[PDB]
Amino acid sequence: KVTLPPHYRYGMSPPGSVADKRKNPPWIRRRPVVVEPISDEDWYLFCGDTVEILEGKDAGKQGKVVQVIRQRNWVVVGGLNTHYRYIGKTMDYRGTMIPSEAPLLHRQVKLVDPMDRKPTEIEWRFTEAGERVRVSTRSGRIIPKPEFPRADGIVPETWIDGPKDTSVEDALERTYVPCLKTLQEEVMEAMGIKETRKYKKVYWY
Amino acid sequence: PLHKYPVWLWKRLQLREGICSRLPGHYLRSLEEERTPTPVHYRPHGAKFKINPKNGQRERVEDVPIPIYFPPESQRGLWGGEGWILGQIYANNDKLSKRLKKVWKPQLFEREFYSEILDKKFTVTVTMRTLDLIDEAYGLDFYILKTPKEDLCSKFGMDLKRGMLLRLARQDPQLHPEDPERRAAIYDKYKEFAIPEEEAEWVGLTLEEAIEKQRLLEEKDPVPLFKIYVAELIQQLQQQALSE
Amino acid sequence: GADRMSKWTSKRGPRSFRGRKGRGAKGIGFLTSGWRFVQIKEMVPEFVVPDLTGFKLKPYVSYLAPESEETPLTAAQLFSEAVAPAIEKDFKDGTFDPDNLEKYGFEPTQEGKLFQLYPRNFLR
Amino acid sequence: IGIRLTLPPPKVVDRWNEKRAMFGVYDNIGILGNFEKHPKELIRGPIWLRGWKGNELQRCIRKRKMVGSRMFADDLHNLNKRIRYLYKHFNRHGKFR
Amino acid sequence: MPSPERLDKVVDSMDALDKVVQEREDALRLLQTGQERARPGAWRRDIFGRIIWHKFKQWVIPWHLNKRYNRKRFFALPYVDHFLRLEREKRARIKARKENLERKKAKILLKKFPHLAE
Amino acid sequence: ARNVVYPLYRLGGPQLRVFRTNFFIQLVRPGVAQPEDTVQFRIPMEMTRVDLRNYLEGIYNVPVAAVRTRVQHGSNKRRDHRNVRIKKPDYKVAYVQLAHGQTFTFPDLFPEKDESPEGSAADDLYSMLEEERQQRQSSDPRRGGVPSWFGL
Amino acid sequence: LVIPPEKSDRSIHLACTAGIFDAYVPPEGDARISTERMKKTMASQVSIRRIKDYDANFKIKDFPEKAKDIFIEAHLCLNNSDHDRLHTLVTEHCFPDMTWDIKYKTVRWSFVESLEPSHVVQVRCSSMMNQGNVYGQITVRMHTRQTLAIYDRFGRLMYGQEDVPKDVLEYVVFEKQLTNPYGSWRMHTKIVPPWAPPKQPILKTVMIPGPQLKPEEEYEE
RNA sequence: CUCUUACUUUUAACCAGUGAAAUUGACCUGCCCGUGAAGAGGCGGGCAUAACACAGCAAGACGAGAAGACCCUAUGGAGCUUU
RNA sequence: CUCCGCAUAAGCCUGCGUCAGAUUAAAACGAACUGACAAUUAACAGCCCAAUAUCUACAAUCAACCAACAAGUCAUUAUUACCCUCACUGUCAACCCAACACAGGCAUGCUCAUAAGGAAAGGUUAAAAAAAGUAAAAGGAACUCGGCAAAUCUUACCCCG
RNA sequence: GCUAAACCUAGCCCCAAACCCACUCCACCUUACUACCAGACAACCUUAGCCAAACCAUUUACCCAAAUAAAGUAUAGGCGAUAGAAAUUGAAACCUGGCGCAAUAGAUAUAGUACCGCAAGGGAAAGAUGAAAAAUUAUAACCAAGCAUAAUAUAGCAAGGACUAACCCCUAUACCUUCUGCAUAAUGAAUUAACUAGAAAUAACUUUGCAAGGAGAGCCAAAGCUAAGACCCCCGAAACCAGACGAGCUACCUAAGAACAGCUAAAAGAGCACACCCGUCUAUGUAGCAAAAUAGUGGGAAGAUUUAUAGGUAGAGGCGACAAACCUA
Ligand code: MET
Ligand SMILES: [K+]
Ligand SMILES: [K+]
Ligand SMILES: [K+]
Ligand SMILES: [K+]
Ligand SMILES: [K+]
Ligand SMILES: [K+]
Ligand SMILES: [K+]
Ligand SMILES: [K+]
Ligand SMILES: [K+]
Ligand SMILES: [K+]
Ligand SMILES: [K+]
Ligand SMILES: [Mg+2]
Ligand SMILES: [Mg+2]
Ligand SMILES: [Mg+2]
Ligand SMILES: [Mg+2]
Ligand SMILES: [Mg+2]
Ligand SMILES: [Mg+2]
Ligand SMILES: [Mg+2]
Ligand SMILES: [Mg+2]
Ligand SMILES: [Mg+2]
Ligand SMILES: [Mg+2]
Ligand SMILES: [Mg+2]
Ligand SMILES: [Mg+2]
Ligand SMILES: [Mg+2]
Ligand SMILES: [Mg+2]
Ligand SMILES: [Mg+2]
Ligand SMILES: [Mg+2]
Ligand SMILES: [Mg+2]
Ligand SMILES: [Mg+2]
Ligand SMILES: [Mg+2]
Ligand SMILES: [Mg+2]
Ligand SMILES: [Mg+2]
Ligand SMILES: [Mg+2]
Ligand SMILES: [Mg+2]
Ligand SMILES: [Mg+2]
Ligand SMILES: [Mg+2]
Ligand SMILES: [Mg+2]
Ligand SMILES: [Mg+2]
Ligand SMILES: [Mg+2]
Ligand SMILES: [Mg+2]
Ligand SMILES: [Mg+2]
Ligand SMILES: [Mg+2]
Ligand SMILES: [Mg+2]
Ligand SMILES: [Mg+2]
Ligand SMILES: [Mg+2]
Ligand SMILES: [Mg+2]
Ligand SMILES: [Mg+2]
Ligand SMILES: [Mg+2]
Ligand SMILES: [Mg+2]
Ligand SMILES: [Mg+2]
Ligand SMILES: [Mg+2]
Ligand SMILES: [Mg+2]
Ligand SMILES: [Mg+2]
Ligand SMILES: [Mg+2]
Ligand SMILES: [Mg+2]
Ligand SMILES: [Mg+2]
Ligand SMILES: [Mg+2]
Ligand SMILES: [Mg+2]
Ligand SMILES: [Mg+2]
Ligand SMILES: [Mg+2]
Ligand SMILES: [Mg+2]
Ligand SMILES: [Mg+2]
Ligand SMILES: [Mg+2]
Ligand SMILES: [Mg+2]
Ligand SMILES: [Mg+2]
Ligand SMILES: [Mg+2]
Ligand SMILES: [Mg+2]
Ligand SMILES: [Mg+2]
Ligand SMILES: [Mg+2]
Ligand SMILES: [Mg+2]
Ligand SMILES: [Mg+2]
Ligand SMILES: [Mg+2]
Ligand SMILES: [Mg+2]
Ligand SMILES: [Mg+2]
Ligand SMILES: [Mg+2]
Ligand SMILES: [Mg+2]
Ligand SMILES: [Mg+2]
Ligand SMILES: [Mg+2]
Ligand SMILES: [Mg+2]
Ligand SMILES: [Mg+2]
Ligand SMILES: [Mg+2]
Repeated sequence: KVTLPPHYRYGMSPPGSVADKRKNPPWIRRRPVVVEPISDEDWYLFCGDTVEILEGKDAGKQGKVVQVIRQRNWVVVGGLNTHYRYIGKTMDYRGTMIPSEAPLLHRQVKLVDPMDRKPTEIEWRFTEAGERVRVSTRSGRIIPKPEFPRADGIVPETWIDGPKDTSVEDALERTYVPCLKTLQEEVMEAMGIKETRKYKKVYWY
Repeated sequence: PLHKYPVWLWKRLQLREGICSRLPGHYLRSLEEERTPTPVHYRPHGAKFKINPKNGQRERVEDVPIPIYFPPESQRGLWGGEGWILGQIYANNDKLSKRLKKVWKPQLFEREFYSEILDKKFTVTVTMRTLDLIDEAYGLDFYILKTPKEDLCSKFGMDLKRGMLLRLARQDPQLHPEDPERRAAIYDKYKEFAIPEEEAEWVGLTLEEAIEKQRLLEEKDPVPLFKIYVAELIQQLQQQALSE
Repeated sequence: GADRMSKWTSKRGPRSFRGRKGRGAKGIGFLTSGWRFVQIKEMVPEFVVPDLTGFKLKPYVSYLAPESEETPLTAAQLFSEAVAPAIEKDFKDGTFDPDNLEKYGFEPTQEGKLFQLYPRNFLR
Repeated sequence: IGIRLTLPPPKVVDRWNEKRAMFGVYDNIGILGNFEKHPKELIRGPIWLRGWKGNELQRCIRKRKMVGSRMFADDLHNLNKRIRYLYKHFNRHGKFR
Repeated sequence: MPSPERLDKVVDSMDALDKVVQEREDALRLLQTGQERARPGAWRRDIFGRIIWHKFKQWVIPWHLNKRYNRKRFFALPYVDHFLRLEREKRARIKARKENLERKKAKILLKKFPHLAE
Repeated sequence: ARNVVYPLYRLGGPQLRVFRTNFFIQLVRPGVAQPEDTVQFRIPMEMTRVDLRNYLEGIYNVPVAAVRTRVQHGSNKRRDHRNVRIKKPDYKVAYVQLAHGQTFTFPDLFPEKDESPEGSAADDLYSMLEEERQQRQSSDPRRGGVPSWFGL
Repeated sequence: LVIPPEKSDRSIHLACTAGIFDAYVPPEGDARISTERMKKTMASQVSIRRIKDYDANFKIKDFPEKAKDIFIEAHLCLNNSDHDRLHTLVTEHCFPDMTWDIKYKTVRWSFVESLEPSHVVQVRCSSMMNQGNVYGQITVRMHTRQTLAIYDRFGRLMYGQEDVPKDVLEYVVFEKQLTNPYGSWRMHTKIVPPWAPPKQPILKTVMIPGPQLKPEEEYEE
């Protein structure tokens, strides 16, 4: 969609939002943030993962990751590493103070072992079936990928087809019989359109 | 920065890529060869060493060709290697006088020449030098075949060479169709210049003409995938029967 | 003083310039003497709209649909699904010759066809 | 104005990295190696400056002679003008004759 | 707009419909003709010396009789050779800057993260 | 159709037909007073008034009596931060008059009654902001700015 | 600022409620002491059981002593403006009330004595799984002597006296996030009875302006 | 013109709004005589002298403006004419 | 006051329409500034024409008398071919060329003093100097290089062309 | 106290290495970015000149494909300035580096964009919080000129000696440049910040090495030879030449258009007189409304008139009822 500037600074607010536009106007040119390069296969933190904070005020505490920002190697843990800010402030009302999480680098959190709730290092390994999963280094235990709600806000289980939603049986029905005819030719036969005039040859150059 | 190859080598690199790669080897070697033209507007020394009159010492001497300008109209005639001389002169042959621009133009004549191999007469614009070269070669047909490309200095002359070479290569019967004895006599006269027909077709062609000729030879309609897939299907079925 | 950067459209220039420039719409006829326009019926495109009565396909698909791998259609797949069964049936029977390739659906020349694959002479 | 109000970040220099620790090694390759290789063969850089020194005019002349054909058209034009200006400056201008 | 994501789904559905239909026509065109493109075209060198893919247009008279078509120049004269070199050298400078800058970034990156030696 | 090469027509040739048209039109509310039978559309530039007549009748089965079209010039006066003109795209406006005496009025696509859901909302964040504002009272002038949190 | 950007998976994590689930109205004349009773006790017991589910090692009897320590330490943080420690002792609903009006003022608060031991008057919990979180509120009756002396921005005495303690009878409401493993009991708000005696008058005199009337308008009785 | 006068408008001056330009080594920037690179606010001998606005004037600041167009110089140019 | 004005051509290209903006207009809270939304709808105008051969001495001026020279803007026929229909584009404005929201430049039609279009004075005071006008006793070029200017409105002559 | 100040990145420079680059659909040589009609038009052709010779007129280095050496030798040349070989000789060659720049620097570049010109063409300026802005009552402060807090008291290059004391007393003709000589009423400079100007051979000297030998083939040598150190600026013309771009202004011309009321005479390169064209005289204006105008007064106004549109003639030229006019102020 939006073609971001070459050195756009990603933040907590998603790009293209109202807050982001005010913080990052089209004419802004700030110093780039040096981000350690991590490959997609090397990345091992996902939404819903339980990690332990290593540095900060909440060192040693465990929480659930609610958002991951790959452009900054950021993980957001709900209710941890939080500072307090006023929200909904007006001229007459001072506002409401709420805890606000601060982003944490991937090196500032450590994934926890499901068997023993302690931080541990993990490596990407393939199982017998061939699936790629995360394996704890010290214990050799498979850490399943957490089940996080889909980004489109649609639950397949709690889904009811609407008046304009094709049913599964009709959608998956195979009515295509392969043939050496174009779409135009098949429609002419289907609708009974008859054309006897022949197309004259033309010069292409 | 710097180029990987020198600029003057860019033309030769292009001959190793693209359609020029697929040109015949014998034709490409002809372009690469650059022989020194026979001196026409300058007198060669004739010796590699000469004793300098002043110091009485043996000094190496070299022949530096005079630059020659060939007008485009020269390509429709046979000037015998002559051309316009674009140069400077000193007034009254005194180096202390003015340096003036001088152009020397050959005296052009219109003459009619008959080619025994081609059995045709051509009205070709020639100079007095061209007549002497033909006289020394004992005929126009000998002159065209004997004279190298760098000495002909005429696209028409090279085109005449290709026509004669093709007839000799093919033993073309269109030369006097009703006189088989006379046709064989002329071919026997010029049998020393006979070359294979494959090489004769590329004689005298420019780079652009050769590329166009090569493109036409390689120009063919793509084979429909229906025919290709039929061949694979038929072959695979036969192999299946053998295993059974 | 003229704006070189602005797009050159039919709204700029004298009366002759404005009437000659168009907006990309295709012509549907020609002008005869007296500036009379003759509209050719065949040059006007015809919208081939099918009957949608009793149609079970809707603009959207229910999310309870199993995910399927994407396999783009190629010439090899089309040949196998459409032509291979016809050739294999005749091969076993022993009646197969290159002369009858037109029986299996091969078209040696696109000339004489209402819809020519190359050069294309039909709209989308 | 014109002077910074805060100290610059400290300079951390690794005096014992691989480049500084092994600097000067093999500089006596000719003396201690039966003169098979001259020490000037260790110099890495422009092809027209390996084992050779000169003023600006001599460098411009040498570079044009060695890699002039490989230079870009704009770069070559500036080099040709530089030689012309340096020729006039050195051979015609100055305090001493 | 109520539920703006509905428009995106429809556009994707129609774009997929164009893709599926085009694949069937492209596959059929290869089988019957072998041509990779429905519209005829050829490689030409324009008046500026650049190699371009000239798409053929439909006409009612042959090309040699076309007054407007034959006013175009599909050949480059010798004076265009120098500008091709200058444009080629311009691209060389741009690519050289891009490659050299990437090496600068990597060296800066190692200073920030010295553990990336491996 | 747009962005396609129309097949060339020679006298006595076949009818030109389009099977999957890519012309997309949007019904727009007129900005000025119009007759009851007049319907306004925004159509692509490549779309002629002849196509729109066949477009509406062929697809929507709407009887059409007359079509008039015009080209609207989008504004090119805006300047970004670089002082570079921003061009609002030009669009073609088409006016369609219904055939058999039919009248069309643009409907109200955002009724106020439907925009108010009777069902209550249970948003924790929205409720917290509303509850705290009402629960907290304004400063008493007789207190003279003294904090009221302390019970002493 | 009211609502974050729409269609975001991340949501604001609240650490406390905005108000009291069921306000405890103290009986009239309770200060003089210094069927329905069973129903209130039974309702309190049910909420205590749910609290004991999340925290098995929890005792109601030990809470008033624990609540007293939290109350004293929370107010002592105002003397030195130790906002870092205050957040761990009071909820986010209580923090603006305590600190907004004393940002540019000096507060000298002290604890002298406890006239009567603290009694837990009500223990209640919110509706289960409001947004995946369950909160428990405990109201503690405190009748202690305190000393307050507030100074304005220029160090001049503004309210109270530094050496004269006075009796204070207030009902402090505490709150804890049961679902949060790291949650703890923190002060939430205070309940001011309608029958509570008025506070001591301030030192300075205040003028309350009348309506500002436009020339077209006229004053009315 | 002798020989000027009266009135009106604009400008003007004051009040309110907006707000240029050439210029400017630093200036705490007087008069007379003498002196001096030969015509002094700045030097010598005298005289005068609380501070600071506003409106006029054009004797001076060799006033501002344009590296004098006149003159000469340059082995500096150019146009034109010619035995 | 009315120098105009309305319209077309040319040029320009959304540049005083609505709403939300208190950003400015050489002052000023309306808007010519910002964002968003609207708009100019063809009959007028532009965009034209099968071939080959052939034809075309006699102006215009109220075109009739009359008198001209500088000697002039307007025309077909024969044969063959041809059954078809109303598309496309311009349409807004207080506008263009002059660095300007310039006392300048700017084609034609109509109105010939107006039915259309506009405001010389921010308020005050009523000094000099300066600018633009009106009036003047008696004299009437005594001014000055010169009747310049103003007023009045005229006679004779010379030089050069 | 304001105004401001401060920053470290964006990127860039020079090398190495390696031989780059074109097309989703649609449109694009006609008035480019324009679906659809009779072409036959087609490329080649010595650079000059500034400049040096203290003028200038012959002449005056310009990569031509192996580093070095032969050698600045043979040779050429108003035998002047200066130009300058060859035979022969014959080496090394591992991309990913920096005693390179850090927002007036480094590319012009955030960009060939804004803007300027009819066109060719010319060509900018700038940014700066933090881990987090889903922490914005945040990230303290101090620093140029300019001001404000805070106008001024006889007298004088504004200072010095001083003094109880700012002044009063005494002493003192700014600076640079240029000159026989400048306070000079000679030059330059309002002021602040940043930027802005000495590049090298020949010998010689000094300090090491080795020594009738020196030097890592060539060269020098009757104490020499090898190596190092150490000496040679900046801005400015009027011009000249080559190749492009310009007749939308103006000069003249071509094709086809338009305008000229009323009166006199009725014949008119005729008279009076609007529109219109021109610009005689005077005043105003002179950074103006205007890089040539306003007001009045004037010349012409059926003609060698005025004027709209398109086209033509281009700098060694055009064009010119010759004013050395005019050819985009
Ligand atoms: C003498 O006359 C001299 N002032 C020159 C006058 S004309 C410039
Ligand atoms: K010198
Ligand atoms: K009077
Ligand atoms: K004066
Ligand atoms: K406009
Ligand atoms: K000076
Ligand atoms: K001087
Ligand atoms: K003097
Ligand atoms: K002087
Ligand atoms: K002077
Ligand atoms: K003006
Ligand atoms: K022209
Ligand atoms: Mg422009
Ligand atoms: Mg670039
Ligand atoms: Mg229209
Ligand atoms: Mg005044
Ligand atoms: Mg100034
Ligand atoms: Mg100045
Ligand atoms: Mg004083
Ligand atoms: Mg004084
Ligand atoms: Mg004196
Ligand atoms: Mg004195
Ligand atoms: Mg004064
Ligand atoms: Mg002066
Ligand atoms: Mg004077
Ligand atoms: Mg001078
Ligand atoms: Mg003179
Ligand atoms: Mg002189
Ligand atoms: Mg001299
Ligand atoms: Mg000269
Ligand atoms: Mg008008
Ligand atoms: Mg118009
Ligand atoms: Mg707007
Ligand atoms: Mg329109
Ligand atoms: Mg019409
Ligand atoms: Mg109109
Ligand atoms: Mg102007
Ligand atoms: Mg005007
Ligand atoms: Mg009116
Ligand atoms: Mg006034
Ligand atoms: Mg006066
Ligand atoms: Mg007067
Ligand atoms: Mg009078
Ligand atoms: Mg009188
Ligand atoms: Mg008289
Ligand atoms: Mg007199
Ligand atoms: Mg007199
Ligand atoms: Mg007069
Ligand atoms: Mg006389
Ligand atoms: Mg005369
Ligand atoms: Mg293009
Ligand atoms: Mg000279
Ligand atoms: Mg001279
Ligand atoms: Mg000699
Ligand atoms: Mg000499
Ligand atoms: Mg820069
Ligand atoms: Mg760049
Ligand atoms: Mg200061
Ligand atoms: Mg004194
Ligand atoms: Mg003194
Ligand atoms: Mg002197
Ligand atoms: Mg002196
Ligand atoms: Mg002075
Ligand atoms: Mg001076
Ligand atoms: Mg001087
Ligand atoms: Mg200055
Ligand atoms: Mg030096
Ligand atoms: Mg030196
Ligand atoms: Mg200068
Ligand atoms: Mg010359
Ligand atoms: Mg020239
Ligand atoms: Mg013209
Ligand atoms: Mg004419
Ligand atoms: Mg008349
Ligand atoms: Mg007349
Ligand atoms: Mg005019
Ligand atoms: Mg005239
Ligand atoms: Mg007259
Ligand atoms: Mg021309
Ligand atoms: Mg004339
Ligand atoms: Mg004359
Ligand atoms: Mg003269």
